[PDB]
Amino acid sequence: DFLVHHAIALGLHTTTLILVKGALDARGSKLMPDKKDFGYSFPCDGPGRGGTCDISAWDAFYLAMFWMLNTIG
Amino acid sequence: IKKGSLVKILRPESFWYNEVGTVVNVETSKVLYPVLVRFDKVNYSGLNSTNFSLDELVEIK
Amino acid sequence: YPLNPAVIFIALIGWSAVAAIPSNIPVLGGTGLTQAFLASIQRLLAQYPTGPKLDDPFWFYLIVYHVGLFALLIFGQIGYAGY
Amino acid sequence: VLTPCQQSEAFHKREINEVRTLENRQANYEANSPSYLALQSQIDQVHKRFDKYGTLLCGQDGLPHLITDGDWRHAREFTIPALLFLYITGWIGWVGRSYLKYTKETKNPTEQEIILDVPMALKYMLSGFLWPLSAWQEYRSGQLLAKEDEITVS
Amino acid sequence: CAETEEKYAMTWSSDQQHIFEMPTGGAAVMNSGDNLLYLARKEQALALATQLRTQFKIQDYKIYRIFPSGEVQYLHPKDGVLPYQVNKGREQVGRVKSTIGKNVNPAQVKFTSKATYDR
Amino acid sequence: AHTVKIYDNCIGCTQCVRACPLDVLEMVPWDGCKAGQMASAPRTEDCVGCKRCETACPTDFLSIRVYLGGETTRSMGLAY
Amino acid sequence: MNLKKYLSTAPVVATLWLFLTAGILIELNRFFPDSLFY
Amino acid sequence: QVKVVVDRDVVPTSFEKWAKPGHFSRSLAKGPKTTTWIWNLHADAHDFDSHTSSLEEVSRKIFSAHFGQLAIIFIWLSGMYFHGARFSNYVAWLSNPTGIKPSAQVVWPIVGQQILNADVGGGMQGIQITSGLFQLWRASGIVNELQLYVTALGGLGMAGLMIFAGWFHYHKAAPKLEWFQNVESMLNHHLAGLLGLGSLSWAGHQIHVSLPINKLLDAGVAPSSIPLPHEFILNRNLMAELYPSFQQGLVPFFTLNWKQYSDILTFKGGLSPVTGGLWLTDVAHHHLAIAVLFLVAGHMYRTNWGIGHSIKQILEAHKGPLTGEGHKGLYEILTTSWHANLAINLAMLGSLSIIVAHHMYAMPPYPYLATDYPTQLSLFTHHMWIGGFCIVGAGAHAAIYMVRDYSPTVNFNNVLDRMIRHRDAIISHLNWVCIFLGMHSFGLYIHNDTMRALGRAQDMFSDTAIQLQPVFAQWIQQIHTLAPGNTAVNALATASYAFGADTVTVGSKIAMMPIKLGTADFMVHHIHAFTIHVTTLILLKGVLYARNSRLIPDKANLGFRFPCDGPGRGGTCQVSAWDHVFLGLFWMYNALSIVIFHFSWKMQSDVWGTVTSNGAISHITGGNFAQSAITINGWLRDFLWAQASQVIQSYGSSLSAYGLMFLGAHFVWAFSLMFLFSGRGYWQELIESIVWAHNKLKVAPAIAPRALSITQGRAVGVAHYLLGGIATTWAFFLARIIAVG
Ligand code: CLA
Ligand code: CLA
Ligand code: CLA
Ligand code: CLA
Ligand code: CLA
Ligand SMILES: CC1=C(C/C=C(\C)CCC[C@H](C)CCC[C@H](C)CCCC(C)C)C(=O)c2ccccc2C1=O
Ligand code: SF4
Ligand code: SF4
Ligand code: SF4
Repeated sequence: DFLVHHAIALGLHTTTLILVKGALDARGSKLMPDKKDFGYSFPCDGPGRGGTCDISAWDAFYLAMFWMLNTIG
Repeated sequence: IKKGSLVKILRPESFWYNEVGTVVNVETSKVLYPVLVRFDKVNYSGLNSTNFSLDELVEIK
Repeated sequence: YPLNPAVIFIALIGWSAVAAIPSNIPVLGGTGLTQAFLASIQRLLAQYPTGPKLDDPFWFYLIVYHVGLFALLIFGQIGYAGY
Repeated sequence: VLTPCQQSEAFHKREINEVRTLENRQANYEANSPSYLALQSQIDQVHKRFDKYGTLLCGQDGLPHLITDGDWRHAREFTIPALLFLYITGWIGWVGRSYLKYTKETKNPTEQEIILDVPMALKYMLSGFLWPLSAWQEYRSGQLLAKEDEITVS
Repeated sequence: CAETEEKYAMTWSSDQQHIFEMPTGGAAVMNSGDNLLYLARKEQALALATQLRTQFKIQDYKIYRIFPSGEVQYLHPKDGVLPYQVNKGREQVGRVKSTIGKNVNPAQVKFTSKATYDR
Repeated sequence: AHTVKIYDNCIGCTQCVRACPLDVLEMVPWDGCKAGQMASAPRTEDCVGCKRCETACPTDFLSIRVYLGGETTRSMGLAY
Repeated sequence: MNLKKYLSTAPVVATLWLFLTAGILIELNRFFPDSLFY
Repeated sequence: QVKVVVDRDVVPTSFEKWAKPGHFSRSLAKGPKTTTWIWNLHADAHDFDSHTSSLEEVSRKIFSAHFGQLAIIFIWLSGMYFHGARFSNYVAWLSNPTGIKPSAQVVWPIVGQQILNADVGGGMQGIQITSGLFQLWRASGIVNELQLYVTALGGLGMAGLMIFAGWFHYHKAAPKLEWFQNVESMLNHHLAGLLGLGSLSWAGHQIHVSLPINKLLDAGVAPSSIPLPHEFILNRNLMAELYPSFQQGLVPFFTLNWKQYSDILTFKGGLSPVTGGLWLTDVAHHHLAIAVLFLVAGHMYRTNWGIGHSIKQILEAHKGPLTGEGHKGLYEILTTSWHANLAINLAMLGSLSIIVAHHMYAMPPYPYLATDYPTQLSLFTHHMWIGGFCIVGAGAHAAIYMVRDYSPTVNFNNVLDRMIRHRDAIISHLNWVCIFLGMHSFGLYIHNDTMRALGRAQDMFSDTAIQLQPVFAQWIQQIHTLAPGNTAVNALATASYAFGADTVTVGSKIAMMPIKLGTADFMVHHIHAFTIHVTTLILLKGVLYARNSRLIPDKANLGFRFPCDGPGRGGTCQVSAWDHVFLGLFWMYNALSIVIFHFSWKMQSDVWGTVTSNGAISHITGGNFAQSAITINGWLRDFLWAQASQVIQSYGSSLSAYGLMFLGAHFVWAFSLMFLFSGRGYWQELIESIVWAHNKLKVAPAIAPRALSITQGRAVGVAHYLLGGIATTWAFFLARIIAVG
């Protein structure tokens, strides 16, 4: 019960790290502050400024769905 | 305003928003962004030296 | 590209007769290399569903005959490279 | 139910099981074998291992559980390595912070983190020992924190 | 294909029979005097323009955009001028008054057919 | 079409035009900078939107922004 | 002269130091094995 | 012509440039303004063809780095001979090999891990060897520990000669490019000097060491009455009793009376039923055949004396009409670029390593190798995986040659770029073959899966159902049964017992059994044809589309490790020639995962196991392949679930480290996925949101903490996918068969 319930709280806090991340950095981050202009599920910003794979607010969904299935796992 | 002055920025989209930096160039030739400022740390493009206007340009003492 | 498709049959005598008269006894063919095949096709030719995987002188002298026959007709087309 | 561990029966069954099960490997070698001597020292490392758990709380499994309430009857379980550990990583955190606020003002700060100034590094490595009342005296000075650093839009 | 899609016909001239590389792939013969080249899409053609221009002098070159109704267009060069070189004939379109910092929030563009930068 | 908009950080250092492999961007003489240049994007119907411009745009934050708009034949960049 | 400057880099110091703390734990777990108290 | 032109005192040997990390690249000596300088410090650390375009300075760097590699290999082999000397039970193993399990590494006694010391007999415990070194040493004739200490000492001595060698060839005597592009001499000395004198001198070792010693051990003499290998050469009278052909000397050699050497050298094949390995008479005769045949093979390259070929006049004469120009250009391709040579040599090296794997299960060449099955297993398995990865390096370095060192001027209408003129017709028919083989290699498993699940087992592809007996493999396998009398005329037994006669039982353990291939083995071969064609699809797509695709018509301008082009063209993520190598590593893990899962389960059902009296047979799984390989529930149940029982129940026992390398290697596997699925546009401002928490406390790192780059952030996902996924099968295999074999 101890070690698992800590694992569950790990799942809740990771999954809210992701969701609260790309829900509060949904609008603009210091990588790209243009994010509010592109809508929700825009793909990327290209390789520019280091590379921008999955910057959108849709990524927080896209990754915390893995953490959802894991945590409910 | 002057060259070499340590300047904090007030434009929220710069990488160096609320970080002080040294003024390299001040141009008096009607440029909308005349003040070329470089920094200690570096943004994602590998480029510290950018430029700014006068409203986004706060010196210190 | 196939500029000279002149003859094919010259390979056949070019491959049967170079393997018929050499017997080289203690192998599958106690006779020559091609006599052990042409003798071993007329037993099977008149609509015989036999010839299993243990049929040595037919199946082995299929591949060991055609792998030299193919090569010698291909080299027969190389026999129209000097033209 | 948390029984005291020295009198839990299934705990002593784990004692018999690991001593005897480890002794099943001891039934291969002669009396002067170095392997056999290693299993002598290993049986020592099982009886000492189980007698030195005399004040834990092995429950119904015979496995020594812990307590994290700070009951002061179980402070040697958790809270004493808690204070010890927070001292060690308050050391490490204070050394890292003091070294970075050294090399933030050098000639080439980018070079200073590749190639550590082992002079000034092993200065701070040792000098961060009294970090509770050095962070408490820098925190009253208005120097531990910062203000008006970088942020995104809003 | 040529029945329904735009074939881009890069035309150019040279001085010597050199060897360039196609955007299709593999080397090409490079007729010395004057030669055309029908291509598929524009990035192939201007990638060939960078393929030639970063090597050596290949100028007086431009693709005629063959569109399947029949007529041509003039890409690249447009104005006998190289595009990063400044000619005082190109009229600017595609600018706004300031940076991103004065773009409106998309909750002001919401339920309207505008863009988040139009001001 | 991918709407390419070129803001007023554009100090006219022409890495955009030299970086774009499509000649959608040119340089326009604009007396607002030190170099007197500011890029323009007239032929955004040919614009792929590969954002190779925004890689080589050495402004503070991205004078030239490439908004991913419609997808025509040329803007999808398909060969056939 | 510059050899110590190589011995002051990030991975070399990290191995001469994590080798040392790893030696603290391994030598401190032969001498005091099975330390669940304190 | 041929001469040796070597610069002396080239580079000073100071420690000064060690204090400048990233001295080597002018694009990288700027100093780290970001942490991506750190990782690019290592990925550019061996871009020798990207430091400077000067091929001389590059070629000095690589040719000196080779001696660093051989220095690590001699440190490694000296490690194996010393761990055989000091730590191993090899002298005890040499008494009875079928009883004592081989072990070298004796785990230090700290908390718990002394339980990893497996009581493997020999009066001494320790973790069990599966690398099979002892079987290499009994074949070598190493009798007591002194030759292992001495050969480890010579291993360190050769390691010192390689360190001093590479130091000597970068700094104070380093050759010109005219030395390096002397390729007729390089082949002329590797075909003859390396391989030729290697196999000839090794035939000398086997005849004058291994044949008398492994005749005395074949008689069963303990390693005390065996004399030194040494003591067989001082007098022939200790060998004339063992082989009377040594009494005649070399006189029947020089008189060409080579009938007299039938005692020393023969052509038997098969397996010695006492030792379970090859006859070392056959193996020494074999290395004489490589000796004369390679030493003849060396002398086909004209160097100084106008006798031999050049590569140029060979390649130019193959000017065939369907290629037009012929091979005009490849000698300038393969003597100017190193990545091209690395593509060829890695392809042939890896495929040689797979050939090594097959020829070690089915013709076990070392004595008592097929009697301890883990060494029989993993020496198959390991030479598969380096047998795999080195192919993908081909697909890497044939791509890099197409990106970096390709030149259309020298390479105009030849055999090379005429492929690239129809690379759509290459990749399109690889595409068709991949889908055809995928349907007809895996749809048969979904088919038999459903038909066994729908109850209609008559409609499967079993033995009893619709049979798919592999006709050609059974037929040519029957030709190999009929080898030693018919066509291999002077043979006695077959080429292997994976083909022909009755099995070989050595100490109630089955050395090699005639493998039957029926209607399940068929479908696994079409798996292997399939997953070989997919990696050939990705690694020919990565070379033909390496430079100018019709999607992106400038990849030569972008580079090799570029991530992408952008969201344009609807998105062009993962499009570079590097990215196809990134995918070829996953499909490498697939293709070899099912090569070894085909191995380690057909050869636990159809070869391995024990025998009892009256010649009775008992496999490890007990014939449970052909009724169970045809589905996937039979595959996953009967192999990946049932064979886990000796890995998963391994706690408390000596196999338990594998039970730790089973779980944790799952971990790393799944830990790969975080790098594969996400991207750095998330992690960069997650990290920067943590950089807020450091800027608040003035713990701002001076080297600015970026996320990983895209090609790094996926490369690390491959490199954990393979370490995790490979180490799962590693601990599963060795934890399986040690608990039986
Ligand atoms: C200079 C040392 C130093 C200090 C004082 C801190 C302090 C902090 N970090 Mg941390 N961090 C460091 C180095 C450091 N970090 C390094 C090197 C990394 C990269 C691995 C990280 C990665 C990191 C993450 C990802 C996160 C933090 C967070 C935090 C905060 C919460 C405490 C915590 O869980 O730590 C976290 C500790 C670790 C992740 C591992 C320990 C880091 C190293 C190994 C120990 C320090 C040794 C250092 C190398 C010594 C250098 C100086 C010496 C050579 C002279 C705290 C302010 C968290 C935060 O924002 O909370 C508010 C958070 O999410 N840190
Ligand atoms: C017949 C002579 C001979 C022999 C035996 C070798 C052997 C070797 N060469 Mg080599 N080479 C030769 C002639 C020879 N070469 C000539 C004439 C040229 C010029 C055209 C080259 C050019 C060349 C290059 C460019 C490279 C090699 C490499 C290698 C190594 C391949 C790795 C290997 O198989 O590991 C097996 C290892 C061994 C069998 C160990 C053998 C070492 C012993 C001491 C024999 C070495 C003899 C040595 C040449 C004597 C130096 C003479 C000097 C004192 C005057 C191998 C050691 C590659 C390598 O790894 O670099 C080292 C490599 O990149 N060679
Ligand atoms: C289990 C997961 C899985 C599966 C099934 C596949 C399947 C495939 N991959 Mg693949 N791939 C995977 C994971 C997978 N991949 C992963 C994880 C990676 C990461 C590296 C890749 C990377 C990769 C690359 C890089 C490439 C492929 C390609 C292919 C195709 C090879 C051709 C073939 O086998 O056709 C046969 C199809 C099958 C065996 C799938 C099962 C179909 C059954 C047999 C029949 C149809 C079922 C049913 C009748 C459907 C109708 C009913 C329904 C409508 C209701 C094939 C579709 C290649 C490709 O795209 O072109 C060849 C290619 O180039 N894959
Ligand atoms: C791709 C692999 C594969 C293959 C070979 C088969 C084959 C078969 N399945 Mg099947 N099956 C598969 C995958 C496959 N399945 C999968 C993946 C599923 C689950 C999604 C199923 C589910 C399934 C069910 C549920 C059933 C079958 C059944 C059958 C059998 C009869 C089906 C039939 O009428 O064929 C249809 C064949 C054709 C329409 C002909 C097309 C193919 C021709 C031969 C191609 C020829 C091209 C030619 C060579 C071109 C060159 C010539 C040209 C140049 C002139 C047959 C043995 C049935 C059965 O009872 O089994 C006995 C049945 O009930 N299957
Ligand atoms: C007569 C000398 C001789 C002898 C005694 C051996 C003996 C052996 N070889 Mg062999 N081998 C030889 C010559 C010889 N080889 C030659 C000349 C080659 C190169 C073509 C090879 C290539 C070779 C490979 C690749 C492998 C062996 C292996 C083996 C071992 C397996 C046991 C067996 O049944 O093999 C019997 C050996 C054979 C049937 C090989 C016959 C090769 C003939 C002589 C080639 C003649 C070439 C000639 C130019 C004519 C070409 C045309 C021809 C194909 C019709 C055995 C020790 C295997 C091994 O490593 O064991 C684990 C293995 O994988 N050999
Ligand atoms: C997690 C993750 C990161 C973050 C990884 C971080 C940046 C690296 C963490 C490991 C480094 C090495 C930790 C740094 C620690 C230093 C070595 C110092 C610590 C002290 C000792 C260990 C020496 C990415 O950058 C990334 C990029 C692209 C796709 C996916 C991902 C991704 O999944
Ligand atoms: S890969 Fe991810 S980041 Fe690089 S371009 Fe394609 S999408 Fe943008
Ligand atoms: S915007 Fe950036 S790129 Fe475009 S011109 Fe001005 S500087 Fe050169
Ligand atoms: S959008 Fe893509 S194509 Fe149009 S300019 Fe910017 S980068 Fe070049």
